Amino acid sequence: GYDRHITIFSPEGRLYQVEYAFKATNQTNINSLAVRGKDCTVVISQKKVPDKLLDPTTVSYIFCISRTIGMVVNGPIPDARNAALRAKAEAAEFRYKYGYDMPCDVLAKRMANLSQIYTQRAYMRPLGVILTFVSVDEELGPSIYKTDPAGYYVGYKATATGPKQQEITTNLENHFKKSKIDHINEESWEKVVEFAITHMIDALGTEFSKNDLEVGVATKDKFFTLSAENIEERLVAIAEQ
Amino acid sequence: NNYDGDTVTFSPTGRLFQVEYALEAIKQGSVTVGLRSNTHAVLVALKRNADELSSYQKKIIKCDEHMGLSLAGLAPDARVLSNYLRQQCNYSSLVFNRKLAVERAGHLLCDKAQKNTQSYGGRPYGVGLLIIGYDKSGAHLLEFQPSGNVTELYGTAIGARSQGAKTYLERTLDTFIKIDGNPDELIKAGVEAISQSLRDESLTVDNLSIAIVGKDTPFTIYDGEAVAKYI
Amino acid sequence: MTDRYSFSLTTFSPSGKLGQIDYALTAVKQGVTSLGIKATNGVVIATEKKSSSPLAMSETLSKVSLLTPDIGAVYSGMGPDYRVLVDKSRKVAHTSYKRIYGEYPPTKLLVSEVAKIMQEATQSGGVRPFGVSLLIAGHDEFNGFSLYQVDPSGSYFPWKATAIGKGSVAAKTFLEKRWNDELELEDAIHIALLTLKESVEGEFNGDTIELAIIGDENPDLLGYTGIPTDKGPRFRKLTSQEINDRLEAL
Amino acid sequence: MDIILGIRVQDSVILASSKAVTRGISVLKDSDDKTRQLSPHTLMSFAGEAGDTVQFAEYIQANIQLYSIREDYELSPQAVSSFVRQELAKSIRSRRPYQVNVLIGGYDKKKNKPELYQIDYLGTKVELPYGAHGYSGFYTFSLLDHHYRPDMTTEEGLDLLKLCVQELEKRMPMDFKGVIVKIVDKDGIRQVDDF
Amino acid sequence: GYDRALSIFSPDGHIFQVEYALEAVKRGTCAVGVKGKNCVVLGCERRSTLKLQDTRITPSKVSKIDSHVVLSFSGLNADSRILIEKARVEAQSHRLTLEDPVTVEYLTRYVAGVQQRYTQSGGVRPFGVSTLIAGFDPRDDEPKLYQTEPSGIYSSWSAQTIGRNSKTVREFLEKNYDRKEPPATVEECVKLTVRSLLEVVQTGAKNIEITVVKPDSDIVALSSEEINQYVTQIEQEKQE
Amino acid sequence: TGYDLSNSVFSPDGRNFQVEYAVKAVENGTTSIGIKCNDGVVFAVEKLITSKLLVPQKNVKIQVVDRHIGCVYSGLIPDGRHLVNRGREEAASFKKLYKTPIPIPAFADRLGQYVQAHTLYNSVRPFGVSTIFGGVDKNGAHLYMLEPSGSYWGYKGAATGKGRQSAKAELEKLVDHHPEGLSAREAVKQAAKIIYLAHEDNKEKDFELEISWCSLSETNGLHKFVKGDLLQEAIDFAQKEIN
Amino acid sequence: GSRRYDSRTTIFSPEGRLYQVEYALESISHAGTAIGIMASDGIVLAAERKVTSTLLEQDTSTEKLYKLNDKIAVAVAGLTADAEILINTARIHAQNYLKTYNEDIPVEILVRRLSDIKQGYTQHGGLRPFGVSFIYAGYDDRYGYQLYTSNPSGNYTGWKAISVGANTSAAQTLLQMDYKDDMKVDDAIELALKTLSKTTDSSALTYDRLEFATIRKGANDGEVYQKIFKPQEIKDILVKTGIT
Amino acid sequence: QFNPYGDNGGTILGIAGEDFAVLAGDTRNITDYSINSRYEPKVFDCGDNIVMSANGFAADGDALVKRFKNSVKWYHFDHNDKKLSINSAARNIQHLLYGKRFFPYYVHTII
Amino acid sequence: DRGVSTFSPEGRLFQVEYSLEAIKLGSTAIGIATKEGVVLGVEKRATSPLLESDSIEKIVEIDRHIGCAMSGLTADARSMIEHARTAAVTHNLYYDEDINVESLTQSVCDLALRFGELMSRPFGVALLIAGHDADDGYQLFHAEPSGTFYRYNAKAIGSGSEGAQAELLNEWHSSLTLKEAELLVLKILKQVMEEKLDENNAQLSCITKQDGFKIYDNEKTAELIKELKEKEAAE
Ligand SMILES: [Cl-]
Ligand SMILES: [Mg+2]
Repeated sequence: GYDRHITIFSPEGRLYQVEYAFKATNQTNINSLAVRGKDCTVVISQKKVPDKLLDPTTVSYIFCISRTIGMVVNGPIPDARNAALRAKAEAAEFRYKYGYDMPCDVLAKRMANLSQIYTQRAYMRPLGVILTFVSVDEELGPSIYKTDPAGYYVGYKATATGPKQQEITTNLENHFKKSKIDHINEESWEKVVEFAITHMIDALGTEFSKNDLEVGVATKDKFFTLSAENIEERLVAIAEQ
Repeated sequence: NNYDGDTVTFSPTGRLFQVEYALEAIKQGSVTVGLRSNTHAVLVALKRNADELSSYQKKIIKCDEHMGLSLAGLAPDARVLSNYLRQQCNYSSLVFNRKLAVERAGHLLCDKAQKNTQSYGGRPYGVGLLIIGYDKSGAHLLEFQPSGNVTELYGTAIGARSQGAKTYLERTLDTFIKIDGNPDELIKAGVEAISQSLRDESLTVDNLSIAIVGKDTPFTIYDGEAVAKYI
Repeated sequence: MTDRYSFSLTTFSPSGKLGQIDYALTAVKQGVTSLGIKATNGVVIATEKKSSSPLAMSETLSKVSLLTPDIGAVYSGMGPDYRVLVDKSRKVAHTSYKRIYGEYPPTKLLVSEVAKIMQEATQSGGVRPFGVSLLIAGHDEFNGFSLYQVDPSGSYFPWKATAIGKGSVAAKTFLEKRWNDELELEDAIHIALLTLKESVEGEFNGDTIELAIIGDENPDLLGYTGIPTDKGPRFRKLTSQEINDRLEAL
Repeated sequence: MDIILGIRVQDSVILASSKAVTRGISVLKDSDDKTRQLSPHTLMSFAGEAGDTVQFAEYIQANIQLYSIREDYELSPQAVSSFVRQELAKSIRSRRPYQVNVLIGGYDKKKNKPELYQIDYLGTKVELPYGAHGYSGFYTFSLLDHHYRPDMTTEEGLDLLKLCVQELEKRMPMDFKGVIVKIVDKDGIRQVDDF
Repeated sequence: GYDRALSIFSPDGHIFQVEYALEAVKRGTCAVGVKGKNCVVLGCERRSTLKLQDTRITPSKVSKIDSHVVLSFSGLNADSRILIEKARVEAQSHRLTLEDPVTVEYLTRYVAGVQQRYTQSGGVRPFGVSTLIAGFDPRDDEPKLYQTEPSGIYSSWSAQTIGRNSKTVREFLEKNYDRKEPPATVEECVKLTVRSLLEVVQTGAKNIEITVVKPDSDIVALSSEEINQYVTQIEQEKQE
Repeated sequence: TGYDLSNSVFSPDGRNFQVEYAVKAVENGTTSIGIKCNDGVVFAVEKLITSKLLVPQKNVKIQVVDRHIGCVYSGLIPDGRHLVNRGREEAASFKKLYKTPIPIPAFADRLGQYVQAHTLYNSVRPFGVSTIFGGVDKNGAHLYMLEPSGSYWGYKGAATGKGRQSAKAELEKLVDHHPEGLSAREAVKQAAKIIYLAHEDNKEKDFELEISWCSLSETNGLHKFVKGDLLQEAIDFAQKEIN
Repeated sequence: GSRRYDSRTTIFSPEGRLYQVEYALESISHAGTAIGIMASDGIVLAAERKVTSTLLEQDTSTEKLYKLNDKIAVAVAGLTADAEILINTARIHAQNYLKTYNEDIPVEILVRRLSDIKQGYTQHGGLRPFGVSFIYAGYDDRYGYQLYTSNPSGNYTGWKAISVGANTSAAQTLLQMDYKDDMKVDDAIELALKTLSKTTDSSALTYDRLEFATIRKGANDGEVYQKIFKPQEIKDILVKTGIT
Repeated sequence: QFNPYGDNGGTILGIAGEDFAVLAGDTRNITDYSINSRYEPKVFDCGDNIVMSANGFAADGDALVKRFKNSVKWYHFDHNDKKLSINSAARNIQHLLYGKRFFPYYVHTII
Repeated sequence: DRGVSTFSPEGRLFQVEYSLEAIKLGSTAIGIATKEGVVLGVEKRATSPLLESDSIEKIVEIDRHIGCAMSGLTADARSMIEHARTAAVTHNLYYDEDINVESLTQSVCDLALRFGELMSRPFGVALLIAGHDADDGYQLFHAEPSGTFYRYNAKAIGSGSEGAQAELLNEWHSSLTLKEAELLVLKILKQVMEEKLDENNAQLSCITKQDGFKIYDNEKTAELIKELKEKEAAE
C-alpha cells in the first residue's frame, strides 16, 4: 500500500498521510484555547518546559504574524515555525500589494489553500500542525479562524485544540448555552483572559503557575503576548475570587 | 539491506550504505602511501596492470606547482575531483594571486563529495585521495574519503592491505617526521612503508610511482628508470 | 528538492478502470448530499451545512459559491478541494473569457473550463484527482437557465434535476416523481426542501440548510444605478429567514 | 537583383527576371537565375537584399517539397502563395526580417487556370493579371494597362513581355543584362532559351 | 521532465526494452525487400482480418522519404510515422545544405541513429519498428537496400525480410536468391518478391502490396490487377 | 508497512522515521557541548585521536559564522559543514541587506527553516547532525541546539553525541549551583571538565580537547578559539577533577 | 526517491506490447457503441449513450458526437473528458491550417496529427495515454467522403464502415454482411440504426439513448452540410425505419 | 558615455635570428600626457620557451597574457606535459582573440 | 527497481558491470602494436548469408593518424566515434597540430560515466583505439564503458577474447614486423571464430606514421590469408 505513503486516494476515498499529520498535531502534548470578548480576542496555550537546561523564554508556540494577527500552533515546532514564517511573509506581501492589513480570515484561507496543495501534490508532505489565527478585524470584529492539515478552515465563536480538546470544547459549549450569546460579555481583555484561564482550569482539572501558561491577546490595532509577570497578575486576580 | 537502494536513505541504525559501498571500492584499489617531514611531503603508489601486455594504471595526479594527490578506487572519479581541485588552485591564483592552502583544498573536496551523499539521483564518489602540498605553513598531507571526511596527517596509506604501511608509519613516526632537507631519505622511508603492504610481489621499475613536493621542490612525478634509484 | 514526480499517479489497471478516479468518486459518495432543480424561470441548488462543532460559525463556511453574477456552484466530497476549484473557476472566467470578450462566460463553457482543470489532475504528473463532484447552476442570454454536474474524471452532464453524495440514489428517485417541465421557481424550491429533508438527520432549518437560486435579475444587488442595460446578478443566496419562511408552509 | 515581372495570360503565367548581379561598381555575373521551382506547377521569382533572397527562396522551396512528399500531392498556387505570405508577415516583425519581394506564378490543375501572386517583403499579397517588383512597375504597369488583354495566348504574352523589356532597356538607368523568361502552364515549367 | 532510464542493462548484459521492441516487430505484418540487377522491389503483407477497409485513404505501408528513396517497416504503425517524418525532414535539409539528395546509406544511417538514441535517452522507450530502406543514390544506377532495427544497428542486404513469419520467407530467399545472378529485370525481381510472400500470406488478393523503385526517382505502386497476374502465374507454374 | 524507507512520510503514529534514524547517526558521534555564561557562550568538543598520525591541533572542528557566532556539531561531519556553509550565506545576506550583523535568534531560525526543509521531501535526506551554536548580539548572549528534525530551542547549557547524558547531568549541576551566573573564564574550565567527564562513554581512544568562546568582556563579542596558556590551564583543571 | 511510485506507463511487455495502451483499449470496450458508415453521397455517424436516466437533459447534451470544423466531425468512445482535450487540440489545429494555407484542412492531415499526439503519450513523458477512440467522419475535395478511426496507441486506419467501443466484434460482422459499395446515405442511416438495435445491451433502442449525425452534399450544389440530429429528429428516423 | 578602452602607450619589437629570437619592449606606461610608471614590464616569459607581449590597452593586454599563460598550464595537464610549439601557441592565441571579435582586446600582440 | 547509478556491495557499479557482459557477447576484435605500425582486425559475423558483409563497418577512421575497432552493441559506438572525430579535428583547429592518441582516448573515456538520472545508461561497447604520434610513437588503447582505458602491446576483445588474449601473451615480442603482426591477427581470428575465416567475414587495417590509417581491401587480406595457410602448412 504505497497509497499510505503519499497523498493519493485509498480505495475507501481517504488520504492516510493527511490523517497521520493530524496525529502529529498532538505530539507536543499541549492544549490551546481561544475566545472572543467585546473588544478583544484571547488565546491561551499550556507551556511545558521539561528540561531544566532550556532557556524558558525561547520556548513558545504563539507567534506574532502581523501587528494585528496572532497565531498559536498545535504541533511540532519545526513545522510550526515553517508555518509562522510563511504566514508572516504572506501577510506582509498582502499589505504591499493591496494597501491594507491582511484580515485574519483571509490569511487563514490562504494558509488553508497552501495546506490543500500538499494534500493533492505528491512531492510536498502536509505540515503536522493546526493553526489558530486570532485578531480584532476592522470589518468583522473579534475573530478566530483555524486551519488543519486537510486544508479545512472555519471561523469560531470560541475553540480549543490538543489532546484534551474535547473536554475544553464541551466546557465552552455549555457556557454559551447558558450565556445565550456569541462571546464573553466583558469590557477589558484582562477579564476575558481571566475567563479563558478559569474555564481551562475547570475542563482540564489542573492548576497553573505563571510559567505553566502562555497568553496572546488581540485588540484593535495590535496583537501582543503576555509576560510571566502579566500572567501572574491574572492568576492572582482569579485566586482572589 | 532494504536501505541501500540510494544515497538519500538512512538505515535504522543511522548508516548510509551507498557511501559505505563507495568506501569499499577504495579497499579493492591498489595500495598508496603518503608521508611528510617539515620540509617535504611524499606520495608513494603501487600501480596495477591488467596483464603483462598492459600499462600500469597511473595513481598520482598533479593539481598545481605546490600540490597534488594519489588515488585509490574509481579512477574517473579521481579525475573529476582532481580537475575540480586544479580549477580551485587556479581560481585562487588568477583572482587573489595566492597559492591555495592545502587545508582549504581539503574543505572544498569535502563539501563537493558531501552534496552527492544527500541528493536523489546522484551517487557518492568511489575513490579515496591522498593530497600532499607545500604552502605558506609548511608541508602537508591530507586523506580524503568519499563520505566527505578529510583528515590531516603526518603519514598514512589507503587501498588494499594499507594496514601494513599504516602501522609501519605509526611505528616510524618520530624518525621520518625529522627527515628535513633530505628528499631521498624521506622517499626511502615511504618506499619502505609501502613494502609492508606487498604480498607475493615486490616493487619493480614500471610498477612503482613516487611524487614529492617541498620547500624548494615543485610537485613532480617519478616513474620508470627514474624510480630505479629506490628499488 | 524540486517536484521529481513528473509521471502520472492515475493509470489504467488491467480491467481498464482508472483507480484514482474510482476512489475519488468513492470519496464523493461519503460526502454530504447536495442537489439542483431546474425550473422554467430559474434554477435552485441546495445542500446541508453539516457543522463540525457547535462552536463553529457555519455562516463563515460557504458550501454554495458565486462563480459569476449568473452562475453558482455547490458540491459533495472534500471541502478544501472544492474551495480551490472555486478560486480557480472564478479566475478562469476572467482570464480565459471576460478579459477577452468583455462579458461573463455562458454556463456550459465555464463548466467546460472547470472540467478541463479536473481532467488535468487525472493525467498530469505528481497529482491526485480532485475528490469532489460539482453541481453548477447558471443563466446566460442565449442558452437560458441550465444545470450541470462535474465529476472527478472531468466529465460533465446537463440535468433537469439531480443529486450527488450521501443519499443521492434516494434523492434522484424523489426528484423523478416530482419534476415536470412546467415547474415555476417557487415550486422547485419547495421540492428541493422536501428532497433534502430525506437526507438530513438532525436539525432542519435556515441555519443548517444552504440554498441559492439562479433567477430574476436583482438591481437592488447591483451596487449602482444609471446604466439601464445593467440589471444585476441572477445569483441569490437565500437568507436564513427566507428558508424558514418556506418551511412553515412545507 | 532588381527586375522581376510576371504576366498571367489565358492558359499560362510568364515570369521574366533580370540576369545581373551587381556589387559596388562591378557586375559580378550576367547569367543569374532569380527563381526557384517550388513544385512542378509553381514557380517563384525573387528580388531584394543580397543573401536574403536566395536564403528565403530555398527555405520556401524546401518546405513545399517537404509537403509534396508528406502528402504525395501538389499544393495549389493559392495555398503556396498563402504559405509564403505568412512567412514574410512573420519575418517583418522578427529581429532581422527577410528583405525579399517575390512573384509566384502557378498553374492550378483543379481549376485549370493560371495564377499570378505578387507578395512584397512586408507580406502584402495580391493576385494580379500582371505584376512587377521594384522600379520596373513604374514603367510596365501603365504599359500593360494599355496593351494587355485577358484572353491572350502564351505567344501573345511573350510579345507583350518583349515590349516591357524593350521599355526598361530604354529608360532604366542600370544595365540589368537582359532577362530569363519562364512559362508555367498545364504541362509544368519550361524556360525560353533565346530572349 | 520525465527522466527515467527505461532502457537499461540486465545482469546477463541484455537491454530488455530493446529486445521487447523486437518482439513488437515480430508481431508486425511481414515486409520483404529484394534488389534486382537494375531495381529494388519492396513487398508488404497486409493482414486480412479487416474487411470494410477503405484502401483509397488508409496509410500505405511503403512510404516515399524523398522522390528517389522509399521506406517500409514491420512493427508499431504509430511509431513508424515518427521515424518517417524525421527522415523526410532530414532528406530536405540534406538537399538544402549539401545541394544533393541523400544517399540511401546516409538516410539509413540517420534513421538508425534516431533509433539508437531512443535506446539510451531518459524518459523514452525504443521504437517498436524495424525498417527496410531502398532506392538509388543520385546519378547512380546501382540498387541499394538497407535494414534498420530498434537497437540502431543497420546493414546492407541483397534481399531481406522482417516481421511475422520472416524466418520462413528469409529461408525461402536464402535458397532462391543467387548472388552471382540477381533478378535481371523488373519482371523477374517482382516475381521472386511475390513468391516469397506467398510462402507466408494467404491468397495474393487484398493481402499483398508491391512497390517498384528504379533509378532516377522512378517509383510506382503496383495495383491489385497486376499483382493478381503474378499470383495467378506463380500458382499455375507451381502445379507440377 | 515500509513507512521508514522514504523521507517526509508520516507513519501511522505521526512520526518521520528517517529523521529519527538521522538522530541515531548523531548519537553515534563524538561529544560536543555549549555553556551559556554571564556575557557570552563557550563551546567545546571531544576529538578522538584515531592514531598517532593525526597532526595535533590541526583538524579543527568548531566553526565560526560571520565574526560573532560559533558552531559545533556531533554526527556526520560533512553534513555539519554543509549546514555552516549555508549559515554563512544566510548571515552574509542578512548583513548585506540590514547592515547590522545577524542576531542569534534570527540566525537560529535560518538554520532551523533550512534543516526543517530537508524533512519535507523524499528527494533529500535529513541532516545527520545536532548542532550547538550561539554568540553575542545587541540583546546579550544566546546558546541554541538544533536537531535533524529542524527543532531548536535556547539553552542555559546543551550537549549532544555519545556522552550527551553524562554531560547533561554535569550541566544540570552547574545550572543548579550557579543561579546568579557563571563567568566566561569559569565556563571555559567547566567545559573542559565536562568533556573529560563525558569521555568515559568513548574511552578506547584517548582524545584532544578543543574549546572556543564569545564573551562581551573577554573577547570583545567576537568568536575566538582558546589556545596556549588558557587552554592548558583549563586542561589541568579537568585533569584534577577526574582524579 | 520518487522512482518507487513510478508506474512506467511507456514501457514494453516481454511480448512487445504497451500495457497502458492495451488497458486503455480494454476501458474503451465498455463504452457506448459508436458506428460510422460511408456512402457514395454522404456519411452517417451513429452512437449509443451510456445508460441514460430519465432526468437527464437530452437536447442540451453532447457526449458522443463532436464538430471539429464545418467539414469534419468525430464520434467518441471512451473517457469524455479525455476526448474534449483532444478535440480542442484538433479544432485549433484545423484553424492553424486554414490560417496558413487559406484552405480547409484535408481530413487525413487532421487525423494524423491527433494520432501523432496520442503516439507521443505512449513513447515519452511518463504519463497515461488518452483513453479514447475516435471515428472521424469528414469531407475534402481530394478524397471526398472519408471515415477514419484512431485509438490510444496513435494508430489510425481508413474505413467504409466501422464501429468502436462496446460489441465491435458483433457490430463489425453485421456491417460486413449488409454493406455494399454503391449504397446511399438513407440506406446507410438504416444500416447504422439496425446494427445498434441488434448489438445494444439494452431492451430496445429509443430516441433518448442515441446521438446521430450525417455529412451529406445535401445543401445547394457542390457544398457540404453537417446535420447533428435533434432528439425529435432521431425519434422520427427511428419510426421511419420501423424500429419503434 | 562610458568608454571601456584606453591607450597605455609604449612600443614593442621582435626579431628572429637563425637559432634565437628576441622580444623587446619599453617599460613606460602612460595615459594621455601623464606617466603612470617608468618601469612596468609588458614582455613576459610564458613558459615552453615562448615570450609574449600584448601592447595597447594594458588591461586587455594583461588579461590576454594571463589567459595564454593559463592555456599553457592546461595544455600540459591535458596532453601529458607536452611542449607547446610556437606555431600551436600562435593558433591558440588566434582563438583567444577572435573569441572577442565583437568586443576586442585592444592590443597588438607579438610572440 | 533500483537506481542506474547504484553501487554493489563489492564496490562496483551494477550498470557498468552488466555492460561488460554485453561486450563479451560481441564479435571478436584484435589489435597488435609494433615499432612498424599498429594492426587492427575484427570478426564481421554476418547474421545471415543474404547480408552484404562489406556494409559491416566495425573498423573506423577517427583521424589520419588514429583508427578504431569495436566490439559489443556497435550502434552505441556511433556517437563515441562522432565525439572522437570532433575532438581530433577541433584539437587541430585550436592548436595547428595532431591530437595525441592518449588525449583522444581520454576524451572518449570522459563520455563513459556521464550517465544516470546526461544519457540513461552506460555504453554497451568496448573500443580498441590505435594510432601514432611524435611523442609516444605507435600506441594501442582499450577503452571500456567504465571510463577506464589501458595501453596494450596487444589486446583482444569480444567473445573470443580470453582464448585470443592468452595466445597474444605468447606470440607478442618487441621486434614484431608489421607483416608478422598482420598474420598473427589473422591466425588468432581464425582460431576463435565460429565460421571459417576468409576475406569476407574478417577485416584488417593498420595505421603507419607514413601512410596513416588504412582499411585493407578484400583483395589484400585474401593474399595475407593465403600466405598464412602456406606458412602453417610448412612445419
Ligand atoms: Cl491561495
Ligand atoms: Mg503530498
